[PDB]
Amino acid sequence: TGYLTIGGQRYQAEINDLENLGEMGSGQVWKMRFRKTGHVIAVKQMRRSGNKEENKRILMDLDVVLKSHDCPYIVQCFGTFITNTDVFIAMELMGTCAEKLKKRMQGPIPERILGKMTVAIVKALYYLKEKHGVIHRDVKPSNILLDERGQIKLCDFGAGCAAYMAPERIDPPDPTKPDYDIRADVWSLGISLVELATGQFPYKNCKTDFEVLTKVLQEEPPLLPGHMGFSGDFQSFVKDCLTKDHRKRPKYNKLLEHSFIKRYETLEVDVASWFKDVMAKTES
Ligand SMILES: *CCC(=O)N1CC[C@H](Nc2nccc(Oc3cc(C(=O)Nc4ccc(CN5CCN(CC)CC5)c(C(F)(F)F)c4)ccc3C)n2)C1
Repeated sequence: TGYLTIGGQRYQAEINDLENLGEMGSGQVWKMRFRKTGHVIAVKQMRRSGNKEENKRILMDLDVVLKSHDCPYIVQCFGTFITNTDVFIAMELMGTCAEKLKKRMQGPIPERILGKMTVAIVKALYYLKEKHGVIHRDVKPSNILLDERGQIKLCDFGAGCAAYMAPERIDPPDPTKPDYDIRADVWSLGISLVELATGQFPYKNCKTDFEVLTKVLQEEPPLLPGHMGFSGDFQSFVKDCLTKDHRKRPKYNKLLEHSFIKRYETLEVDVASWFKDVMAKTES
């Protein structure tokens, strides 16, 4: 009926072996308890479509995550249940995402955390490209998961305004070869880092979608501000990510040589204590 693979063991399981502990999203996501082991997991319910080429597209995506167990920086999938109407996708529970951390913080996430985040997300994206030939296409804070153990992982969860699309994805310069590649995700990462480092959307004061898309195309990229004490290597990293000319934008292997990443690979940062200190903080 469905198989859950948890901790090297494959359990036969039915949809009723899952006890519902409530919703986590707002497609629908539930916190559930697998009755056989007691594990508390995250489960996404999606409607299946009548288009069997679209069902194939989404199962191909999940196939990738199912085979991404050897990447420490990609959220773990335990398996799926398929009915006529629905696909249930079961994952390790991560406590929250960087989008919800920002709203709880009401302000910036510190650089030492974003440094660790950056190492994890770049390595996850690189892994997806190198091992599975796959581009994420939707890098943004709501797809960056954090937990109590200090892990940071890439997922796909499903005035001022959000916009994460690279210029070449908004408006391809070559109509003959219109496909954006991995550098579009590099840009999205840059935008995500600026948003999380500042606590504010980088593109500000926008009336319409057409205005916002227009801003990305003609404005200078919004870099980290220079008055907030950000390290030179962090500013350089973000600026390299937010190169408008995609032909000049670094690929992942180049980003993995950047000083910012090298520094945060080996620096001890207690993300777990910070995360907990954040969740337990009683000053408003
Ligand atoms: C902001 C989020 C939030 O509020 N919360 C609250 C708590 C919740 N925790 C949690 N923990 C684990 C999982 C989860 O949500 C889910 C996520 C997935 C999931 O990540 N699915 C996938 C699917 C596909 C991919 C890879 N694709 C490659 C192709 N491209 C397009 C071409 C798309 C991506 C991935 C990836 F990237 F590899 F990781 C992930 C599934 C189910 C659930 C429940 N929430 C977070």
